[PDB]
Amino acid sequence: LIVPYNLPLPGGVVPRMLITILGTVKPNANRIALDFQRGNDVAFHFNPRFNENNRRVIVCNTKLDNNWGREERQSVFPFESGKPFKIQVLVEPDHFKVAVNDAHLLQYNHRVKKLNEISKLGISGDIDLTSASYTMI
Ligand SMILES: CO[C@@H]1[C@@H](n2cc(-c3cc(F)c(F)c(F)c3)nn2)[C@@H](O)[C@@H](CO)O[C@H]1C(=O)N(c1cc(Cl)cc(Cl)c1)[C@H]1CC[C@@H]1O
Repeated sequence: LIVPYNLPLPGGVVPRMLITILGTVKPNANRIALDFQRGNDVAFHFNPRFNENNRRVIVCNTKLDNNWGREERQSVFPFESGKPFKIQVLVEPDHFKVAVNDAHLLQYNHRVKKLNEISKLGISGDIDLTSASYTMI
């Protein structure tokens, strides 16, 4: 698929919804972003950074009224330049749970409460996107 890519989430998200993003990281990747949006608000921004002060970090945040909130950062970094990945975002009642390549990575508590209005997933950055889909577990 072509990046950037928008995946509609009609009627938003619900607990037990498993969103699977498959792709390959580009060989000289700098950044990747998943943006779960409620209109212009970003309920959940998931942002692997490959070279922030010569380190790799996962930055997560929410954007409300076009303002970024308090970042939640994780140094566990499962992505590798040039390699195929699977990001799974499992919607739970109180958080998003992220697993990469079938290993738990992080949880992000719901700041945006209206899950049934989080109706788009934006996928951007330094990937070849293979597929973006969801199922109910
Ligand atoms: C560059 O801005 C990022 C935010 N971001 C990333 C992308 C993005 C990522 C992709 F992978 C991608 F492919 C793409 F197309 C677009 N779009 N927006 C977004 O990642 C946001 C997450 O908090 O961080 C922003 C940030 O870099 N800072 C920022 C942070 C806070 Cl809280 C407040 C403020 Cl005003 C700026 C830093 C300056 C000093 C701050 O530490």
